[PDB]
This record gives sequence, C-alpha cells and structure tokens, in this order.
Amino acid sequence: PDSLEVLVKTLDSQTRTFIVGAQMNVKEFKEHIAASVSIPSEKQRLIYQGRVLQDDKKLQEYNVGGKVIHLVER
Repeated sequence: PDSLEVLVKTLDSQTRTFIVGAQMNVKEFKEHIAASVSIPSEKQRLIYQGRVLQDDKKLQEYNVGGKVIHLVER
C-alpha cells in the first residue's frame, strides 16, 4: 500500500493513530507526530518490540503497519 497506519502510545496512556506515506523514515515520523504528542521531534525516543527505532530507517523496515509504537521523552 501507499500508506501506513501507525499507533503511538505515550507513557501517560494516550494512544493516537497516524496515517503516513509508506516510505516515511523515523526522523520524519517524529516530525509528523510532534505537534499531536506535544514532544519536539529531537526529544522523542520511539520503541517497538524491544528496540529503539533509528532515525535514518524507514518505518516499513520495522513492520509497524497497524501496530502500536511507544513514545518516551528524552
């Protein structure tokens, strides 16, 4: 598909659902969600299945479509 559904849960138990271009990278995803989650992109750490997502990698590489990613500040 052309786009990915990505859920983001913060430590305060808020879960938001985003729909983004399927080739979007992690740095760009942080920028996409920053206003919604009220955490500046440079202060975001994203975690999925035990691992910290790296800025230069594509979301798709982590196979997160339809899945929950956790977001922590700093």
